[PDB]
This record gives sequence, structure tokens and C-alpha cells, in this order.
Amino acid sequence: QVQLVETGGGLVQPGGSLRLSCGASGSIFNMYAMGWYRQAPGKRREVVARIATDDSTMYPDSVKGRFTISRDNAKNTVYLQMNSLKPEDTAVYYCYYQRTVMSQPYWGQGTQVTVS
Amino acid sequence: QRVTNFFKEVVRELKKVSWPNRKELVNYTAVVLATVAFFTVFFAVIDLGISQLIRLVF
Amino acid sequence: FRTISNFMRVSDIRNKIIFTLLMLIVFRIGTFIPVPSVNTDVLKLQDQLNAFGVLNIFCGGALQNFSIFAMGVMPYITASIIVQLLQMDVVPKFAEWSKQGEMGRRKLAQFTRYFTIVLGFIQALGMSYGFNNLAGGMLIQNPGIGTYLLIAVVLTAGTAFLMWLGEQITAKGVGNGISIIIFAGIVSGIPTILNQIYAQTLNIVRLLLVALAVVAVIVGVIYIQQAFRKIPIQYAKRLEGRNPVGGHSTHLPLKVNPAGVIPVIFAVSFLIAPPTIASFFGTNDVTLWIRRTFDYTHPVGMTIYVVLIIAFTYFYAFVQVNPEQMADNLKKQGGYIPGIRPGKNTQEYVTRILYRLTLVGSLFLAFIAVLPVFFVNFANLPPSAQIGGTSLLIVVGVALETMKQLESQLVKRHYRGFIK
Amino acid sequence: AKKTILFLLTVLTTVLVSGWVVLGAQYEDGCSGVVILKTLHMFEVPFLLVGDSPHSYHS
Amino acid sequence: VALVESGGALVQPGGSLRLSCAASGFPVNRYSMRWYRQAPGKEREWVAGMSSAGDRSSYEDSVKGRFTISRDDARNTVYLQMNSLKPEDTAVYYCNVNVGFEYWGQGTQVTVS
Amino acid sequence: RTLNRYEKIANDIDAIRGDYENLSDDALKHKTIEFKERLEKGATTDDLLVEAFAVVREASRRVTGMFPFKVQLMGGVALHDGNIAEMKTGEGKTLTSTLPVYLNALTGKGVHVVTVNEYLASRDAEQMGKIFEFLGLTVGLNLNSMSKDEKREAYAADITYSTNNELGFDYLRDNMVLYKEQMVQRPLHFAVIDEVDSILIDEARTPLIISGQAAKSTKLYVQANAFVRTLKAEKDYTYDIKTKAVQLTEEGMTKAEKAFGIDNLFDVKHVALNHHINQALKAHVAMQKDVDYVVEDGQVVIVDSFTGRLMKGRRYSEGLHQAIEAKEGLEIQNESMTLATITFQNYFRMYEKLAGMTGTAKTEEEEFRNIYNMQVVTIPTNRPVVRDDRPDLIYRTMEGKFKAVAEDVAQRYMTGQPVLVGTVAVETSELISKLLKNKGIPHQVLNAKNHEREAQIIEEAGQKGAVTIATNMAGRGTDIKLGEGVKELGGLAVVGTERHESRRIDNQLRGRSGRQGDPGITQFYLSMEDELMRRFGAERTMAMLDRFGMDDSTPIQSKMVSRAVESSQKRVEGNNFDSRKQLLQYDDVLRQQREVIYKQRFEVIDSENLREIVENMIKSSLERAIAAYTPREELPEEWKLDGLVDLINTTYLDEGALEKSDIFGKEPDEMLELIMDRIITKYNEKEEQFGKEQMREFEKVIVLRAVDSKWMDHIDAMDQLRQGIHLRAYAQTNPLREYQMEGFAMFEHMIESIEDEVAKFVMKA
Amino acid sequence: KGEELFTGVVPILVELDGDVNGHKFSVSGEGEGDATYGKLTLKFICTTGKLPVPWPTLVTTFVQCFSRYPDHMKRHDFFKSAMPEGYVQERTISFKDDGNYKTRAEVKFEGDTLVNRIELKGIDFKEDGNILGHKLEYNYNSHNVYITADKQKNGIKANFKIRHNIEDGSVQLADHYQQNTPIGDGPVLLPDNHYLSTQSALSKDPNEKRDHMVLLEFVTAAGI
Ligand SMILES: Nc1ncnc2c1ncn2[C@@H]1O[C@H](COP(=O)(O)OP(=O)(O)O)[C@@H](O)[C@H]1O
Ligand code: BEF
Ligand SMILES: [Mg+2]
Repeated sequence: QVQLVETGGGLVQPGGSLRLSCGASGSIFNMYAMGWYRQAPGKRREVVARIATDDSTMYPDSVKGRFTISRDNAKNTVYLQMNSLKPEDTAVYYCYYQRTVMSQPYWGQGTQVTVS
Repeated sequence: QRVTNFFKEVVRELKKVSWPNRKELVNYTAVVLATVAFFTVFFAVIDLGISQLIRLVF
Repeated sequence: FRTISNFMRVSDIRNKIIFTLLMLIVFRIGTFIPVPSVNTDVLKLQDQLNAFGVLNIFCGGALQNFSIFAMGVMPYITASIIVQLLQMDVVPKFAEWSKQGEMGRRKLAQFTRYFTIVLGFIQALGMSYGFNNLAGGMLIQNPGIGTYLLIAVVLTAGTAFLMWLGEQITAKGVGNGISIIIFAGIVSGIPTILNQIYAQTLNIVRLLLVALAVVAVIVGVIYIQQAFRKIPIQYAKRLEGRNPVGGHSTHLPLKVNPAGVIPVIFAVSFLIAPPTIASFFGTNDVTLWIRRTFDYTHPVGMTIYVVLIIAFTYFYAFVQVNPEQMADNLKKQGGYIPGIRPGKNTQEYVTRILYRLTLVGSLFLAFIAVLPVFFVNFANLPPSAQIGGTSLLIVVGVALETMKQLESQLVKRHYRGFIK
Repeated sequence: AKKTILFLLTVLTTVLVSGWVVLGAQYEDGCSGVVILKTLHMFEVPFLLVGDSPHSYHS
Repeated sequence: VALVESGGALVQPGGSLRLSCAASGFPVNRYSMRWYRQAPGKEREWVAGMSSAGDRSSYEDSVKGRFTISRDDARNTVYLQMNSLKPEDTAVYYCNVNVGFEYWGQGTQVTVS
Repeated sequence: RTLNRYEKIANDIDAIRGDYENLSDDALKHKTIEFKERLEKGATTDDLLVEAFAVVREASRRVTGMFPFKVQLMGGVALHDGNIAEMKTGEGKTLTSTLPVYLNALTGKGVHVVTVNEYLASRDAEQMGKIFEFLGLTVGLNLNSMSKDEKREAYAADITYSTNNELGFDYLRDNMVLYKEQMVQRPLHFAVIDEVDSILIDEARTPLIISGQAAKSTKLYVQANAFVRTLKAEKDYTYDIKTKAVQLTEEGMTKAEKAFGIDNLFDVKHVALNHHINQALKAHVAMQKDVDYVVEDGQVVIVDSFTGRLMKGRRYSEGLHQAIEAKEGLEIQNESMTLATITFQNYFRMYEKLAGMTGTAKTEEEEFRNIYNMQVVTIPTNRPVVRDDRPDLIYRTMEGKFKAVAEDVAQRYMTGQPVLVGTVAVETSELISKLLKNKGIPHQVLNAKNHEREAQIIEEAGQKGAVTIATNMAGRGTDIKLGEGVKELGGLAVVGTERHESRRIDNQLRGRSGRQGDPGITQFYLSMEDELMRRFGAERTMAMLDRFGMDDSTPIQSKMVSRAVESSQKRVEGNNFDSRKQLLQYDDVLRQQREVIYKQRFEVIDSENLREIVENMIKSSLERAIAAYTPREELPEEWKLDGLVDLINTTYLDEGALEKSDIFGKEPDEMLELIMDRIITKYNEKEEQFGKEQMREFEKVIVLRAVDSKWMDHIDAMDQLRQGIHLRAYAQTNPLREYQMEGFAMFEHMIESIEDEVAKFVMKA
Repeated sequence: KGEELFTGVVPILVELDGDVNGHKFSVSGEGEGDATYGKLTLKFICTTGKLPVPWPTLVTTFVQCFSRYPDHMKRHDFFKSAMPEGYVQERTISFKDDGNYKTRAEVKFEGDTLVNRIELKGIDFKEDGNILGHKLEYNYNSHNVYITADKQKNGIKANFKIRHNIEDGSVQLADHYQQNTPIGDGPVLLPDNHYLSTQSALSKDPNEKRDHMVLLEFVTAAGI
């Protein structure tokens, strides 16, 4: 119901940084979860970052420390600031939201972050 | 050649088993397919119902 | 059909049918309820297909579920099979408890319930930790040991609630309790599998061939499951005068598959134990070889799987039937097979019967267990299906046994009389 | 030696109750060949093991 | 099968009275029925009777030329006659048939006095 | 809580017995007439309860001298409610029976007061019948020895005292009569069961069975007895002491096949020889003479396991009685054949109202709730139990225990205190009597064999210096009264000598000592080779009886043997629990069948026209005969209809009345209607010629003979099915459901045979 | 005891040879006898050809020990005293209006089985009567055999009359005088007058080819 325009996918040299911006449409953002996952080829998407409604952020230990998240309500942007890039971080990227704990998580379109 | 004697004994044993006849075989398959089809539809309908009630209450 | 209208005309049968359906609605309602700190969006993002709900995922080609009923009654199943294996000359206290009667049986049932709670706790800990590793550490928020023990005690509470629900639906409901709950788990998984097969789609006639093969295998399962070898038994402790009929004679029926489905429990434990112990050692050459040959969707692993199903069917048929205990019980109560001396000779008579019947039942069980691999490979089905495994045997058995229980309740009303 | 094989099968059945810990450790295709889910949904409760003088008033 | 006789009365020695025997449980079309008599004190002797319906009928020589056993299948019964009877033939008369077993009637008392 | 209700009603009765006291007789006998007309106008028994109970209190004080205590009124209200009044042993339960028995006999439908044996029935009948005949009712006493006319006079009275066996057998024989006016019992209205736990819990493990004699065989009994008498107790048979099962060994089977010239004893042509060898083994090994039976006047008489007295008419089933008579060298009698069967659960659950009182109900309370829907109510005592229940003295051997028992009896005889020694069997009672004969102690013995002097022995058993050795006969309801000075010696020491099969039974023996606030000692002397310990003791504790030493002058002062004694008794109680549960559900199957058959046989008996019943039987037999040919599958003329014509002419329509042309190409219902109206006009001619009431007598004899013969065969076939049904549990089915389904199929085939026989015998006669 | 030993079912061999008017006959047969119910189920086969005298004139010649006794007449039997030792019976059978049978039979337990060895000689016959004219209906009636004892011969003399349904509608009253002799000489039992109330049934087998007589028969006694 809320579309996601996820911009910021650019070719960065491996060992750099990047910023991804998930622009949403509807502005309530008392949402149960927001976040980002990859789903590269070589599938089974890894949930890269995830914000609770209490801003209690989680990451896997694959990208722990190197990736930061940000969410500013009433200005519909969710930011994933990627630091210390790598050739295995080369993947397409998808922002996601989830309204409540019983909702279904509704995805976005692809954002190819190619790190070479 | 003991194993061919044993398999002749297995085939001889299978003729003393009281297999179900065709009438009760058809009645049993009717009961099984009716139970599986009814519970498939029953569980699909109550999954749809619980899903709509969950969408209402959150 | 007429008989399902005859059931709803009797008030007691209709009462317990409706109570059973209400308990199954309760089970499904609870299967929609999430666990405390399990962060359901990464769970629903983990699957390889699109299931229905948020707690249902399609992981490993199986419809997995992470509600408060995530274990189901599986700890009760494994606790009962462990306690039954412990009764047979391993723990002596259990042996004499079984030898006592209907009150030592209550001691064994009490031990099985406490062991169920213990095994449910251990399985909930392993399950929550393994699912959190599957999600990448993202599944459990606050991954401290207090949260793991909260999750483990609420999954064990869910499984103990399912066992109470089974006690209810066998006391005031249609049939056996735990068997109805297991049947409900399988056939509640059916509609989302049909939705995946629809969302995939020569193909219409391919699925028609698949449905006709499924009805053919259901007929074969009913054929093997309802077949008894009836050994005649003669009792020599009543006069049996005045033209004995011979129609309702006493006999001892052995099933063709006396083991059931339990040989597949032992065979898949033997097939999953080398990959877990190799997964603790990290990736190597021999770890990848152990992972490659113990995977039963490829012919070396399928051969090991079939061989272990046949061997454990022979073992568990002789555990379940136990021809020596049968020969001693027949000698003690005074019966005998006509022609055979009631001591050791009846033991080896029914041992030979059991060898031949167990060959046929073990081949049937192995074929039924490796059928879904062939349907997935040679019907281009999604790997989500598992179409015709041992869940087919469980579904057929519970359906037929509940039908027989209902007809037995029905015939107490039809005592005619010669006057009428 | 039936006690040894029965105890070996008891430890394999609790391998099935505890073997859920190996889900993402060495595959890294997370559930693409793990058989635990199938085992969890494939089984039923085992069936329970099986194991004076009357008088009469003459008329 | 249960032969019941009736038609027995006190008949003077110049009157003739028919004696009926109703058969119940078998056709008279295919069974030879016989009429016996026994006086009080006498042993039970054979008086009259015909078999295989209507082409032949025999009597005893104390009633020969006098008695006639007849029957009717639509009524399914047999009839005697007490024509020209003398006080010598006071008896209880019996209807006898043989279908499998031998069935006797209850006996009709006629005394000619 | 109901006990405060019982206390409130008892205080109500106390106030108005203040009112009822100064009334003459003929003014207190008039209260029965007054209550009868008030009960016919509009009142219920529950509204009359306090005035009727106060009238019985005053009448009892006028007749017997006893004026019932308020706990007796509480027990009487608990009996009127249909509950179980658990008053202690000695408390006065006979007067508390007379309160609701009078209240519930005013409606005129009859009250049965059931007791355990005939001594107690005759005793209670005499005393409480003096009370009831003061009040104006009529008390019959139904005994085993009465004729049918005396039994009919006993049941026609207002209150009938009997034992449970005679009530069960009278019910079973009332459903075997030919005329309605041969039935002795009235409709079953109210049963007050004295000693409920004996009758409804202990003795309900057994069914009542009426048999009738079949043909006699004798040669195989003497042959098998002459074989078994040479058989070497350990090589050729095993006697299992736990369940008293005697089986041949393979050496014994080889010797059996050599002695009889056969080649295989376990063929199907030698099942009679195998049955005779097994019953001669059980008669020799498992049935000891003065324990299980007696030999009286050249006959084997069974000593009852519960009551401990001789069952004179009763015989062992399945050829065991004939094997015992061949063993003893007596005349072997005919075989038998089960005519009727009922259990005590299914008998007493027919009774429209059921009460009971006992001393020992509380441990069986849930059983009384599950089966009979009766609630055990515990009543206070009004005087505390001053009886001294000492713990058991466990010994190593039986000779040491019996030496101790004789020494105890000797040193209580020297003071003058009366002793009652309580055994179980007749032979241990004679053993301990000869143990006191030398030592010179004058005693009385109350065995099954000494039953004639019983009412005399009990009147002397509580005097000064009175030793009484008594079996199970004494320890259930016997009221021993104490003589002069005996209450100062602490009268009636009960010396038990074995644990019984429950705590209730040995609590009843202790209750022989107690007796309403009087002093008394109850010591049990057990042993470690007692039959309870040898049969049901666990094999762990049965190893260290060498560890305790071999002296036997002092008891084993351990606490592991006491746990073993208690656990063995709990093992017997659990075995009896499960055995009576099994007998309950399988006779629930036969209970449904028997209730259908007995109700329809009775309405065959009191039906003054049987034309409709017999015609429906002929029509049902004819519909099945039509549908036996003429099946639904092969419709066009593959129907073999000349075979059906031959069947109709051999079964219904006198040999010529049907040809193929009458039923050619017809629908099954129109050929049914054609044959049926031919049958109706043949029936009308039969009813015309045969007579009108004579025809009813004829077909009543036909119908009752068919019902009786097929029902006896069905009882036999149902017994055989119940033999094999646990073997059906080997195929992972529930065997009770298999019993119910095969019993339904067997019953319906039996009723089809009844209809076929009645149709053939009516139409072809 | 003796036949109280044979309460179970007994094999019955019957062998008969005989001559009437120089004309030969030979009939055999086999069946079963029962005493506690007291019946005879016998399949008899004419193994020579055709019957000179018909089967109803044969049936009283065709084994009187298979009676049914109630409890009181157990003392009053002769036919359980000469058995298993053996039995001999001869009869003078007078046909009224025709000649005479002298029948000559020994009825004994040969080995186990009850063999009735009969030689029948029928003299004083004219062929143009009813019996050699085969005027008999295929039936046999119900009767009462009167039994008394003699002590000069210490055996049993039996008197009875029998009634054959003639196909013309008449009856042949024929009287049997029967002499009954032991073979062994053990405990003889000579009771008073009593009577065997007997009834019979003659029928055939639809799946049998030759001229054969099937006999089913009930015996009871009464009087004492
Ligand atoms: N109200 C009473 N007053 C005096 N004596 C009584 C009273 N009730 C009972 N008894 C006496 O107490 C004894 C109790 O005996 P009984 O009633 O036979 O015991 P149980 O209750 O075991 O049957 C009897 O001898 C009776 O005479
Ligand atoms: F329970 Be009592 F001592 F009659
Ligand atoms: Mg009492």
C-alpha cells in the first residue's frame, strides 16, 4: 500500500561507502518493522538491517558496525549508510516495511549496489 | 539357493493374508478422500476467517 | 452420503463431532499466535516461497511454522517412543512398571508426560537457536539467555496445551486425541501447498496424472494398512458344545505393516545425525562429503535411506509384536495355534510369519517414504509438496480409525428385536 | 546384546529431538537440504505394546 | 399339519351322517388320507380311505358297499359318511395322514344307540 | 454440603419424637394407615420423612428397647436419598436400614433389603420384622430353600429380606417362565443393600449364571484323572503360584501323547482330550480340598470365596466340577449349559432406586460414583472408637506364626478375655484348632462345615473365657455381644491370622472386635510365607528372608517387610479393580442385548393376541428370503426364481401354492405382497380351524421355545468371542470396539434365526 | 455302562441278504446313530439291483439300542446290557392276506461299529398280492413297540403291529413277533412292559443315481 522508491545504488570501489534511501509514500510510521535485505543471486536473502518502532536496531554480525540505519518520521525516508564496502557486498537491495506484528512484509523494487 | 525358497514362502504367505475386498476398498477410499477434502476446505475457510479477524483486531 | 447424515441425526455423535471441530479451530487459532520475542518479519522474509500467514514459511521444502505451536506434539511422539524403547530390557524399573498392570501403566504415562516437558524444553531451545542462526542472528531480538528460556518455556507451554487439547478431544470428542491433532497439522498444511502448485501454473494433464497417482497410492495404502494375517487360535478351557459356528472364530491378527511409521523415525535420525555432527566441525572436504552422501534426494543417500527403513522395520516389527512375549501369553492363558505346541514352537511359528509379513510391509514403507522424491523429480512439482510421504500413511490411518470409531458408536442404537 | 542397540536407538531419537542446532552452520544455503523440518512433520504416536474358575447355579 | 375332525353326532341306526376332517398344512391333492376308528376297549382299526386323490379308494369289508370317503381340494378337507350304520359301529373316528411323519386327528365320538 | 442437611433433618426428627412419645399402640400402628392415605392423596415420601422417622424411632423403642441415636437418623436420611451411608462397624446399621425401608414401603411397591448371607438375612428379618410388624407392614424373607409359592409370598410382602444371590437368581428365573403368573418377583423398586462394598464391589467381579443339565460324559474324566495322577509336580507341569495356572511342560505333553495313543495333542480333533487334561490338572494342582471345596455326602460342595460358606446348588463351570469329582472318587454328574446370565452391576442398576450402607466404603468412593452414581456419605459415631488396632506381627514361617497365635490365645484365655481368631480357609482353621487342642484350651470352630451351630456359637463367643476360631463366616456382619465382666477385661480380642484381599475385609474383622464404644484389641499375625506374600509379593523383598535369620520366636522388626506387605495387598486390590472394570464393560455389551431380548420375550408372554407379532416375524423372514434371491445386481431374469418358489413352498406356503408364473418378472415388493397376502389368508384359515385362544397357546409355545434356544446359543457364542478378544488387540485395534461390532452382528443373526424358526414352525404346522 | 460309553455318535453298518420265492436280494448301507438324542440318520443303498419286496416292508428288518432315555427309565433297559457283548434278533412277521417273513439277524458291535447282519427268508408267498405287486407308498408310519421279558430264555419278546399305507388307499396290518437274545452273558437287565414310541421318515437324494432308500428315524421309550 506504501510504495518504496529505493535510490542511491551506485558503483563504489571495494573499500568505500554508499548511502541508500528508501522513500516511502504514506506517512504514519508507527510501523512494527522497517529494514533492508539483499537477495543477491545465490539466494536466501539476508536481512541486512531492521528498525523496531522503539528504534531498537539489529544487524547480523556479517555487516555489524559497517552499516548504519536511520529513520526520520513525517519525512518519508529510511536511510542505510553503508561503510567499509567489499566485493561480497555486491548485491541488489530491497527496502521493506511491516505494519504490525501480524502483517505481511511488503517489499520494494531492486537497487543494484555493485561493488567493484 | 535358499533365497528363492524364501521368496516362494513370502508369496505363499501373502495368499493367507485377509486383504480387503473391492466393496470395502471403494468405501474406504471414499471415506478417506471425503475426510481429506472436507478438512482441506474446512482448514482453508478457517484460515481465511482467522486471517480476516486478525486483520481487524491486529 | 447417507452415513454422514445418519451421524448428525444421532445427538451424541453430532455432539462430539462438533466438539472435535471446535477443538481443531482452537488449535488453528493458536497456530496463528506468535512467540514473544521472535520478530516476525525476518521470519517471513526467510522463506523460499510464499506461504499463507506470517508464521508459516516454506523452508527446506517444508511448510515450517513458528507460532506457540511450533513444535506440535512432536516432543510427545519422541518421548513415547523413547519410553517404549526403555521398557524393553534397558531400564528395569520401567519393565516392572509395565509388568504391574493398569496402575504401573499410569506411572509410565506420568513419566512420559514429565519427559515430554523436558524434551519439549530441549527441542524448543535447539529450535529457537537454530532458527536464529538461520535468519543470521536477526530472528531473536535481545539474544540473551533469558529470552531463549522465555521462548523455550512458551513453546513447551504450547506443546503441553496441545496435549491437554488431545486429552479433551479424546475424552469428549470424536476419537483419539493426539492422532487428530497430528492429522490436523498435515491436512492444514495441504491448502497452501495447493496454492503453491496453482501459483506455479501439458501441465494440466501432468497434474491430472499426479492426482490420479495420488488416488492410486491412497488405494494401495488402504490395501496394505487394512490387511491382517489371521492365525487361528484354539482355546481348550471351555466345552464349546452345541454346534460351534466357525464364522466369528477366535484368531490372532498380525498386520502386514506392524511397525507403522516409526521405522522412518529411526531412519531419518540415522540420516540427520552425520550432517549435524559434521556441521559442528566446520566446512572441510569430509564435512562436505558427509553432507553430500547423507542427503536422500540423491541416489546414494536414497539407497542408505531405503536400507535403513527396511532394517528398522524388521527391528521395530519384532519389538512391537514380540513373538516370545506372544508365545508366553498364549501359553499362560491356555490358547494354542492348532497343531503347534504352545511353548517355543509357537514362538518360532509366529516368528516365521512375522519375517514374511515384515518383508512386504518394509518394502511398502520404504517405497512410500521415497515416493515424494520421485514425484518432485518426475512431475516438475515444487519441492514444497512432499506429496505421498509418511504423512499420507498418518492421514489414511487417522481417517479410517475415526470412521470406525464413529460407526461403532452408531451401532448401539440399532438393536432391533424380533417384535419391532 | 539387545540393550546396546536399544540404547543406541534411544540416543538417535534424542538426536532427532536436539538436532535443530545445525540449521545455518555449514550449509550457508540455509534450508536447502536440512531434513529436520520433514522429520518434525512426518510421524505419529507409536501404538502401545500389548504386553479364576467360574461357577454356575444348577436349576 | 393338524387334522381336526368334526361332524360327529348321536345318529340313530337309520340315518346317515357325513364326517368332516379339515386338513391344515398340506394339500389333500397329493396325500392319501385315511379314516380309522376305535371303539372304547377296541384296538384302533382301519375303516376307509383313498390315496393319490380320485382314481381309487378302498374300504374295510364291514363297510364295503356302504361307506364312501370323499374329499374336496378347494375346501381342502375330507368327508366320510355314516349311512346305514348299526350300533355295532359306535366309536371315536380318527383322521390319519402321512406327510413325512404320521399325523392323527383328535377323534370324533359317534355312538349309535 | 449434605452432612449439615442430614444433621438438620435429624434434629427435626428429635423434636417431633418428643411429640410422638405418649401415644398408645393402635394409635401408633394407625400412623401407617394415616401415612398411606396421605401418600395416596398428594404427598411424597420426602415430605413425610420426619414424621415417618419419628414413628419408627418410637416403634423401635417400644419393640426392641433400642431408641435410635441421631447418627442413625442421619444414616437413614442418607439412605433415603439414594446415597451410601458409611457408618462404622458396630454402629447400628440395622436400625438405620429400618428407617428408610419403612418410609419407602408405604407406597406399596416393595422394598428389598439385601444382605451378604442367609444368617444375616434371617437375623435382621427376625428383629427388624418385629419392628415392622408392630407398625403394620408385612415382612417376607426370601431364602434359597423356598418353593416358588413361598417366594411369591415373600416378594408380595411390603419388605423382603434376601441375599444378593437369591435376588439375582429369582430375576433370572423370572425371565425363563412360560406364564406371567409364574413370576415371583414384583417390579424392582427399592433396594437397601447392607454391606454394599461386599456386594457391589467385591462380589460384583462374578456373574450369576443359571445352568441346565446337558448330556453326561464320564469316560474322559476318569481317563484324564488317571493320567494326571501320575505326573511329577515339576517335570511334567508348571503350577504358576501367581495366577493359579497349571500347564503341561514339553515332557508332560510328550507323556500325554504317549499315554493316549495320539500323535499331536494340539490338533483340532483332540481339543476334547486337551480340555480334559487341562481340567484334571487344575482340579489336582490348583484346587486344594478343604480350601476351595468340601466333600459332603459324596458331593463336592463349593466353599464361597467371599462369604466363606457352602454354596449348595452351585457347580464349577467348564467341566471343572466333574474333574474334581473324578479326583475325589465321587460320582461324576452331568454337564451343564448356561441358560441365563447377569452380573450384580447390571442387576442392581435395574432397580429404580438404590441405597446402601457399609462400614468400609470411603476407599471405593469413586467406583461408587462411576458405576452406580451413588455418593458415599460418612456418618459420625456418637461414641468414639476405643478399639485398639495394634500393628501386624510379621514372622518368617507359618509354623512360627501359628505357634505365636496359639501362645497369644493361651495367654488371653488365662485372664478370661474372649478371643476370636480369624482365618480364611477351613483347613487352617482345623490346623489352629488342633494347635489349641493340645495346650488344652476349650474352643469353638465356625467353618463352612460347622454352619449349623453358627447362631449358637455367636451367642457364646463373647462370654468370659470363650475362644472362637472362625473363618470368613464371622468377619462380615456378625454381632458378638459381650458377657458379664468381659467389658472390664477389654473384651473380644480379635486375632487375625492373614491379610485379606483388601483393607476393607480385615477392617471388617477388626470391626467384629470394636462394637460401639466397647474396648477391644485387634492384632494381626502375618507371615512371610503367607499366600498373599507368596503370590503377590515383589521378588526383591522375597530374597532377604534368609537375611532375617531362621528362628521365629520374635517377629521381624523391619520396615522393608512392612512396605512389602502393604504393597502386596495394594497389588491384589489393583488386580481386582481392573478385573471388575473389564467384566463391567463387556457385560455392558451383553446387557444391551439381554434387555432387548427379555423385554420382548415378556411382551410375548403377556400378549392376549399374537397374530400381529407372528405376522411381522413371517414378513421379516419373507423379506430376507426374497432379498436372499432377487439381488440388486443381476436384475433381468438371472434371479433363479424357481429356487425361490421352492423355498416358499418348503417354508411358508404348503408345497404347491406357488409357481414361477405368479412371481415371474415382478418387482420384489409386489411379489412380497403377493406371497404375504397368500400367507395372511392361510393364517386366517389356520386361526379359524385351530381355534382362537388355542392358536395363541400354540404360537406362544413356538415363539418362546425359539427365543429361548437361540438365546442360549447366543450366550455361548458371546462367551467364545470374549475368550478371543484380547488376541484381537494384537492387531492395534481396540478390542472392545471389535467385541461390540461382532456382538451386534451376532445378535442380529440370532434374531433373524428366531424369525425364521417361528415363521417355519407356524406356517408349516 | 457299555452303551453309556457310546453316548457319542456311532457308525452303523447294515448288511442284508435274503430270498423271497427264489428271488435274490442284497441291500447294504451306512449311517450314524445317537443315543442322548436318540436318532438314526442312515443312508441305505440297494447294491443288487431292484427290490423284490419294497423298502417299507424292509424298514422294520433294517439297531433298537439307539433310543433316547429320560432319567427314570435308565434302569429299565435291556438293550444296554447285551451291548457291547452283542445281540441277536429273529422275527416272525405275519402279513395278513399274504405269507410270512422269518428274519434272521445278528446286531452286534463288530470292532467298534454297529453291524446288523440280516438274512431274510420270506416263505408262504403268492406273487399276485400287494407286496410283490409293489403296492406300497413311499412312507412309514409312527408306532409303539411293546417290550416284555421272558426268563426261561432270559431274553426279550417284543409284540407289535405295523401299518403300511397301500397305494390303493388301504393298509397292510402286519404283526411282528420278535425274539431278542444276548451273545455275552454278563449283567442282564430284564424290565417290565414298556414301549418304544417311534417315528420315521423316508426320502431320497437328488444328486444320487441308483435306487436308494434314505432313512431318518426317531426312537423314544416310555411306560417305566
Ligand atoms: N440405638 C441403639 N441403642 C442401643 N443399642 C443399639 C442401638 N443401635 C444398635 N444397637 C446395638 O448395637 C449393635 C450394633 O450391631 P449391628 O447394628 O449389627 O452392627 P452393624 O452396624 O455392623 O450391622 C447391635 O447389637 C444393636 O443391638
Ligand atoms: F458393618 Be456391621 F458390623 F453389620
Ligand atoms: Mg450389619
